Amino acid sequence: RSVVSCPANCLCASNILSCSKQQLPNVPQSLPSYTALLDLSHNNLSRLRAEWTPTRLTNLHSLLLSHNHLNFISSEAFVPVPNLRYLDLSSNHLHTLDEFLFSDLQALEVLLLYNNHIVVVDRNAFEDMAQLQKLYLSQNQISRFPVELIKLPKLMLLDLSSNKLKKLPLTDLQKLPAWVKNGLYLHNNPLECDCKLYQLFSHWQYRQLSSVMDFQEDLYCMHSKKLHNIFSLDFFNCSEYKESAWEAHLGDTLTIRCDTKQQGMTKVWVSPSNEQVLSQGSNGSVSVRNGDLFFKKVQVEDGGVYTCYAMGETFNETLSVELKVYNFTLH
Amino acid sequence: VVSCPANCLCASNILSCSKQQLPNVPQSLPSYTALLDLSHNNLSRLRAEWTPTRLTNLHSLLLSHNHLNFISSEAFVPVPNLRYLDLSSNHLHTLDEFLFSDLQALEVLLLYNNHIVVVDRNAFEDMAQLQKLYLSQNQISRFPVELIKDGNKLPKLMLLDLSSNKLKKLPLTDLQKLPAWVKNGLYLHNNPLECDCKLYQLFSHWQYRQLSSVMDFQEDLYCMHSKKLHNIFSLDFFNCSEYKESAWEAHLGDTLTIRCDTKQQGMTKVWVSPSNEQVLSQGSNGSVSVRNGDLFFKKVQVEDGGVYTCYAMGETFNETLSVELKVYNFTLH
Ligand SMILES: *[C@@H]1O[C@H](CO)[C@@H](O[C@@H]2O[C@H](CO)[C@@H](O[C@@H]3O[C@H](CO)[C@@H](O)[C@H](O)[C@@H]3O)[C@H](O)[C@H]2NC(C)=O)[C@H](O)[C@H]1NC(C)=O
Ligand SMILES: *[C@@H]1O[C@H](CO)[C@@H](O[C@@H]2O[C@H](CO)[C@@H](O[C@@H]3O[C@H](CO)[C@@H](O)[C@H](O)[C@@H]3O)[C@H](O)[C@H]2NC(C)=O)[C@H](O)[C@H]1NC(C)=O
Repeated sequence: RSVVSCPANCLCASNILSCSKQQLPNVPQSLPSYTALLDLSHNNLSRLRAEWTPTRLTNLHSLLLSHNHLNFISSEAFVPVPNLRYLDLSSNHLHTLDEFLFSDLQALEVLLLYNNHIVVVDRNAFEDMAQLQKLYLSQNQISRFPVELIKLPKLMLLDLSSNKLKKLPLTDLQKLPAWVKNGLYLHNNPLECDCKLYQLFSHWQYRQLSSVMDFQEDLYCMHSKKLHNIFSLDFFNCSEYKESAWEAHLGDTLTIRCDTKQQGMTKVWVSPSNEQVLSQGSNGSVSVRNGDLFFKKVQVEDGGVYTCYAMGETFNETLSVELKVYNFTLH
Repeated sequence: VVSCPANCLCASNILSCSKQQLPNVPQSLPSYTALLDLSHNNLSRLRAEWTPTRLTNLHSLLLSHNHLNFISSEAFVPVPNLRYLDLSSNHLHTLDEFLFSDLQALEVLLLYNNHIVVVDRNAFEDMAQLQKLYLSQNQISRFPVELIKDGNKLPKLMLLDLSSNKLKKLPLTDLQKLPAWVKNGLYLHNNPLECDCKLYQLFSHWQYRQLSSVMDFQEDLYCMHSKKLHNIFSLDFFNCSEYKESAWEAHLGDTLTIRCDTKQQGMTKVWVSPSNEQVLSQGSNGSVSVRNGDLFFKKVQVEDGGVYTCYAMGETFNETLSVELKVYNFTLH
């Protein structure tokens, strides 16, 4: 009749436990160690306690806890689930993400935290999360941009839409790889209206980043109250947006990235002499490392426009960078 | 922050539209949608035009806990790049031919806890990427051997959950021939299987191999003969012979391939010879070569006899598999 290992209030489909919409105030007892996906959504959990599971769950890859009343998560809550890849904590009552809260989840690739009551995000909430690619933080009350996350090595989607962001670290945002910008969602926030902000988003629009293209109508700033679509604002003394032009001193060591929109594309660099920059030796001058331009000791004769021809499955990109070599220092 | 359809929460590329007792799918679904959650609603039909838009960015479609009793033969035309589809806990009664054939990138299909009585092999035709199919808690009485039998198999299917159905008979000779990586995810527990010794011998082997399909569910692997339930692993007590290993016998000059029959794909295989030397190579007179990850004898010699060991190395576990070769000093042709 019933599966012996199946906890109360669950439908057990081999390694899937469907325990949703069961009015549960606590996690079912005696969860089996073979569990791969635990769906506890639409319940009435308020605390994810230390020892919510006395056993393992070394096989657990997905934990779904959305639509509960979670307002507390133990500092020990993720010790039992080391191999977790996907965690849905959306639609809960979470308010503050303490230091080291998710730091045990070193295999996690997706974290959903949208539609909570989050007012504070600690600088160390996500420390050690090396595998994390997507972090959804929409529909909260976050007012401090989590600058530490972009100053998470694999993070390629950071959704901070529908929050209380006003001030942005624009210089940090400018230096971000285009593959991160592509998934950095800042729509539906009372951002400060500013020429530099227009310039940031206008660049992203030129590059056709999804973050802008998908949400153009929702990209707001706010000036003395009011709220305006950023692209509706014509700023005085505000230039179009600057082409990419590294400046170096004679003798510098320097790496220049091919700033593609998406990872894993095929990159070929062509020098200003119209020669292919080769990956080969450890001698000088210019070479390609990892897919970036590398100059061991920049010379006057280096410099000019280098072009990276990048090829993907769905699109290509042609990105130019001007190296300007200065024969003097101004300090 | 809309573009957001009426009864949905839109979090960039995620639409969460669950538990709103919707009788139809929200209108004007945005093309940027990556995951669409319409679970715990009142949908009864997934019609040809559930989405006029076309959701080429959709990878997950969650439709569990609805009242779905009908899916259009064109329902999956708009979601060509779908990887994960949950149709569990619905009222689905038949799996019509070619029903999922538009889902050529689908990796996981959940159909557990429905009213499915009969599985048509053609419902899953051309699903080249389908890795996991969950069909537990239905009323299935015939084992769909065509899903996994060499000839017309789904090539990447590595988990087939048929637990908690109405299975009485299995195609045991067909199941024995399967690679252990398929057997490892073939779940047959909590079915009224007829007790017989061939049944015991199959599961006895799987148990010795520590396949998850057995190790995780030993207590739910039961059989009926007669109207009383027995645990399959009690059949040794009833005088059934244990699992019989294991030849292998060759004649001089034979050409022979021996698989390292590991329970997970993608493991590194290292073969060692009866003389305790690594096999190696692919030249290859003649006389131990390793090809793909298989032991290969182009022309068996009497010196080639003995026990060969395959050490298989994976991320989470390792296996050691031994095969004994016996060589006759003559050839019958
Ligand atoms: C979801 O779980 C919570 C936590 O148990 C439930 O909240 C609790 O609801 C009960 C009413 O069912 C409240 O009981 C009352 O408590 C006060 C003292 O606090 C007492 O004076 C009353 O006589 C009464 O017994 C309880 O306060 C409340 N606890 C909390 C922390 O809010 C909730 O009902 C559960 N929801 C469902 C619908 O399953
Ligand atoms: C969403 O789907 C659920 C399906 O369960 C609907 O709930 C069901 O609603 C019907 C009424 O439409 C309820 O039936 C009633 O039963 C009583 C007593 O026998 C009878 O006097 C009424 O005339 C009617 O037949 C039924 O109890 C209820 N089922 C459950 C499980 O709660 C719900 O109506 C649907 N929502 C929408 C918005 O369509």
